[PDB]
Amino acid sequence: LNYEYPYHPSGNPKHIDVSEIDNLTLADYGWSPDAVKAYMFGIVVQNPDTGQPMGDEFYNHILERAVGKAERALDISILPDTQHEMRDYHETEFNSYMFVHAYRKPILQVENLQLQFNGRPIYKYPANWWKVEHLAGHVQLFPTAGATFAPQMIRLEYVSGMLPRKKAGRNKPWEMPPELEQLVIKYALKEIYQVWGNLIIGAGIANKTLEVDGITETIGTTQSAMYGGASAQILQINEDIKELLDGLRAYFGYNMIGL
Amino acid sequence: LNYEYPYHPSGNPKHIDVSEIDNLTLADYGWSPDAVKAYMFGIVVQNPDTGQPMGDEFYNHILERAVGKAERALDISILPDTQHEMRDYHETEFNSYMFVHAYRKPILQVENLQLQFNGRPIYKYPANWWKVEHLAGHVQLFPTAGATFAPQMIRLEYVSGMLPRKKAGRNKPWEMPPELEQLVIKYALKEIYQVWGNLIIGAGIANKTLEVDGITETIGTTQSAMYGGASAQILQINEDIKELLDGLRAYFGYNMIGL
Amino acid sequence: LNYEYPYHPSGNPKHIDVSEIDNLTLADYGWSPDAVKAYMFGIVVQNPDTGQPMGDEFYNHILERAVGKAERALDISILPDTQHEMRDYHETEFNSYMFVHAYRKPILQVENLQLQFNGRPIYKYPANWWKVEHLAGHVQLFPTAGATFAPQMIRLEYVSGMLPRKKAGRNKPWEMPPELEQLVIKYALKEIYQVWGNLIIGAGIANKTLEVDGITETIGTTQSAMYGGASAQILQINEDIKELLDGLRAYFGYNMIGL
Amino acid sequence: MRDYHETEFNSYMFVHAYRKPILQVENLQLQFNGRPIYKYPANWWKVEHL
Amino acid sequence: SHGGTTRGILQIRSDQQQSQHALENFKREWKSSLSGINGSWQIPVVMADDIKFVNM
Amino acid sequence: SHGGTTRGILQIRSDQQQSQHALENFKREWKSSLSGINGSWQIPVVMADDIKFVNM
Repeated sequence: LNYEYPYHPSGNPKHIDVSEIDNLTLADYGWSPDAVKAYMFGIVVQNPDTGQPMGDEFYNHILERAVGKAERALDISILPDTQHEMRDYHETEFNSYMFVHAYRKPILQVENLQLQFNGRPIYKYPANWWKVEHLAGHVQLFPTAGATFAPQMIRLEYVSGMLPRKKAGRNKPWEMPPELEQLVIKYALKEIYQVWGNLIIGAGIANKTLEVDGITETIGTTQSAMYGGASAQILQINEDIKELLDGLRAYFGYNMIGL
Repeated sequence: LNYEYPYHPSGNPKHIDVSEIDNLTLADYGWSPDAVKAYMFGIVVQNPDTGQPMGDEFYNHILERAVGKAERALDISILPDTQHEMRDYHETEFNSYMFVHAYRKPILQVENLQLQFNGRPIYKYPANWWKVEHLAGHVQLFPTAGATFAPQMIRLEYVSGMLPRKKAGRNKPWEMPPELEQLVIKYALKEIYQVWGNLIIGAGIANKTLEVDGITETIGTTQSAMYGGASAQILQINEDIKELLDGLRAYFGYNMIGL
Repeated sequence: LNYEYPYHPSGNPKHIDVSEIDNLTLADYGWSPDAVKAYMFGIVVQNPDTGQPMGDEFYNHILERAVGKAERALDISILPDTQHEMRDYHETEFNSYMFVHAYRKPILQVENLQLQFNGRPIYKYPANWWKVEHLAGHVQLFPTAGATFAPQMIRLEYVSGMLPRKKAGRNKPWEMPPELEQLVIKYALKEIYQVWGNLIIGAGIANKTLEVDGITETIGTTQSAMYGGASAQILQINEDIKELLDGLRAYFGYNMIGL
Repeated sequence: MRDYHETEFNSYMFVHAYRKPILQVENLQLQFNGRPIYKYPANWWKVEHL
Repeated sequence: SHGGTTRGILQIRSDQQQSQHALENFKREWKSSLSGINGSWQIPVVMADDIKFVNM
Repeated sequence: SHGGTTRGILQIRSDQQQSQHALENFKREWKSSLSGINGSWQIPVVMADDIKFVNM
């Protein structure tokens, strides 16, 4: 077999080029202002006095923070990034085929794995030994051939993240689930609805009547001294989020460690 | 007996061609904008300012994400896809007729099964040994003729997914249940109703009156400061979803593992 | 290896220059009056009699106190600062590779570490021995080669804090999570909404009607004898804060000590 | 295709069908790699439909 | 020869059952951390909503 | 050689966890008041909202 050295096709197949990690953008995952507007089809958000519509800058800002919120809500890495870890030796797990759990998951690929001493490589494991489980975040060695722990003996470099899915409705373990995108959308949408709920009427207006020269107009609104103008929609979005998070925290497992 | 080699007609009958898995589309399962419109007979969704009806793009988008939500809601694979798994050796289950549980179910067919070492095939099991249980996701061998576990010894390639049912009202264990289609419909419908419920009246309007020159019009609406305009329908759809998921989580079993 | 002495590239890599800690400002983290105004799109805060808008002084004041509130809400140090600690000797942790937990975390870098007696250095540990875990706040030694406690034997100087993140959507363990910024924003916004909710209407007005010569005007408002004009928004912001704090108290761990 | 289990196989070759009611049984065989090892005479088959 | 010797069932419960993949890599974390003499005195920490063990 | 001999966990609970600094100077009050023969028969008074000890 011949391959680019670290990426042995069984244990550590290459899934991304280290140049592509710079080229991916939020819009490649479908997170775009237009997608939000699509979920607010038939609404436009505009400054009541100035008339100017809200710019896409705020949309992209909200989306970047929604991705951050999603990445902490599930213990996951979404956008590809290079991770460099120094990991502790523990005797129990070192005997267990050099088991290490990565801090960030999924693994797109492992880039380096070494046993070291003051930065000096004591041993570099042949890449044909590396066993990677991508979605779990697990790395092991299966060699072909005075204390129970010690700090930072193991040096591990890898790329964590997800790729955009290549087929409709389907994802590989290194590909983004179709509805984690929708979860990030919902998170953005909830902030955009909080903004919009101020602007349907003049600030703080919850009822109006005008009568002039035999013409009368009267409007009641979804705002009130209790509920903001988008309370209902926010509640619904929160319900949908709850269902989505249940499903995704079933897809990713429970975290565990042995002491 | 004569057959296409891997697809022994008793233990591993062929259910799909590896070319057809590319040719299948959502519309072949009946997930189409027309199906949604059918469930919204007598309603039309249109841009309040532009008058144009909502385009099929949004329908197909919603449907793809509804399928994703369904695929995580039940631990199943809906659309056919090729799965390649590297599975750990565990002594207890290896002694139990080489038992392996696939990560994705149903199995449409098994494509390859090998025991290997650093990518070297140690043994290739004759296809007449392969025993497949399709809906369970179980594979076993019944051979005709220093550690309790080890990583990624077993290489398993198979196709997961469901085929569209071949008869009205009936499905084989590898065929989609008729009402899982309706469940995916309901999931789509819930989003389309959340969008539409903004547009029944002008944005944020919950009451209006206009009186001009002795002519009066007055409209009260199902909107309120608590409930959005489509609350009732969404509640009903949630009930239907609950019943459908109960039935399908009775059809698919409880997950289990031995430690 | 060659390096600026304290900053051994494995155990204590340099992340900031001790001159840069003066150059960083709140605006470098995106905490700016414009960001608040962005979250209050379509609102303007102005003196009802004088017409002048509220000045940026109050915004920056509120932002600094929101940062303080965030830094105590999670047991963290956000803005870089130089920390000088005198730490107690404890036999159990001293035997455990000279384990010490810093009072402030993350560690950006360790600057000095000495064992001393009346200010006399008894030993200066070589910087190649220093093992730092930045997000944990842990420092250890891995030497290359009559009482259980005594006060203030260990002298430790380090910089605690976070750097502004260098990539969209991503943070290193020493970089600020994208939505801790949003948490500080939400706290500021919550104060600005408390201010604004007094000024939407004349003081104490919760309904008005005026009728003159057959012309009638009548306004109901989000103010009431119970709820202030921005009650709803504040409640929503509190919900968002709750979610954010859940996520961040999952990101940072539970505090523990051994007695 | 149904699993052999010793307890139920000893119990007069008891098998529970996955689908019910049974309208009728069409075939019942013990096999090995698709080769019939034994085909039970149809006068032996006892069916409880519901 | 024929019995179930199984001591009991470890019930872990949450809003929905874990997927089989999640459960199998949880089994891998378990055996890699706790099995045999090598794991013999370590205790797992688990943060499920509730955990129960049924003695059979 | 390898085990956890830890008798149990002292759970102290209040509206929010103490900062690390507070907890470490609480450790100093503890060891300076209760450790060894010198502290051997003293009892701490603590006014947390609730205190529990879990035997392991």
